[PDB]
Amino acid sequence: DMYIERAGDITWEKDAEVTGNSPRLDVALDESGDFSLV
Amino acid sequence: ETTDGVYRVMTRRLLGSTQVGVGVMQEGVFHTMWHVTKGAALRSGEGRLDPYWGDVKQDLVSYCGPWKLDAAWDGLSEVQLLAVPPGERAKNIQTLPGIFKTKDGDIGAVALDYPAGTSGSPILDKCGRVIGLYGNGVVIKNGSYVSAITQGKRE
Ligand SMILES: N=C(N)N[C@H]1CCCCNC(=O)[C@H](CCCCN)NC(=O)[C@H](CCCCN)NC(=O)Cc2ccc(cc2)CNC(=O)CCCNC1=O
Repeated sequence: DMYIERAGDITWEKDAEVTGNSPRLDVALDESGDFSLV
Repeated sequence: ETTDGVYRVMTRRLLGSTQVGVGVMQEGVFHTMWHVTKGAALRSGEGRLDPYWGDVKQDLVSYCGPWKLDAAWDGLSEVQLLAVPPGERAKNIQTLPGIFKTKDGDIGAVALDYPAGTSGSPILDKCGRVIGLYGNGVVIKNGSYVSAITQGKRE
């Protein structure tokens, strides 16, 4: 049995650290809900 | 508890208490990814949340009602992943989405790597609206993870 517990509000953080790049990928989505690269 | 916000999804079928994912409560509906719960019933303290809508292909599921989140990446702005990693506090990470280009159209994607139990963490726009959930994506040449910004359809 799974249960849920609250972890915070849904809010923009002005003082957030910024990371991660922005790749453009060509992908396929199969019937099982999985993305694959092409 | 049905207060709006971000929630951990926990199980005890394994060792100790394990976080299997994350979800968003909004307007009395709990939203998460299909692969987190596989459509299973959930417990909130003394109450019970049962599934209302789900789709494996989208990898989303809603509890107590229909999908309520309808905001979308404006295209241009940077976004924030409100990551809730297992055993760690909720943390905002700001990033500029990349793009998954499919035969069916383009989807924003975030190149951020978190443990599997972070699946379901909301991505938000600057005005605070949830524009999708994290945790369904690909692993690319270098070996790091890129998650789609996975959003449902309201009404
Ligand atoms: N860094 C990662 N790769 N994952 C992160 C978590 C990813 C975010 C959570 N979301 C998922 O786990 C979904 C659940 C299925 C959604 C249902 N449709 N899975 C995915 O999106 C993709 C889809 C495959 C597409 C190819 N056809 N599956 C994987 O990446 C498997 C995997 C391959 C390699 C590894 C770990 C996992 C290597 N370990 C690590 O690097 C660090 C170990 C811990 N950190 C992780 O595990």
